[PDB]
Amino acid sequence: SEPWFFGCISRSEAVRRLQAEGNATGAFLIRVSEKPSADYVLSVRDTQAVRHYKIWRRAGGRLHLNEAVSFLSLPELVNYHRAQSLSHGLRLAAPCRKHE
Repeated sequence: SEPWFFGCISRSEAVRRLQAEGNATGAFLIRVSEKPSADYVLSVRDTQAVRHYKIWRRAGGRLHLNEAVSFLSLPELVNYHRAQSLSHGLRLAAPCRKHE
């Protein structure tokens, strides 16, 4: 259990990160919303390609990638993502590995 918060990785680094051979499906990372505003985006290799998601906060202390997945905080929000694959093509697992 570890997403690896990285708010300094473009949609390119993440795409090549999750897809990389450092994750056997399930990898997930929490970066910053390069497109959105004051939020965080998560990317998971799922089971092959790279899937991203926008994490909208409840302005106060609660992140939710959807209207059916909200959590006081990020670390907690993920915990549920791992167990429930609802808003996720593949229940999270380990942190997105890279090459360095």
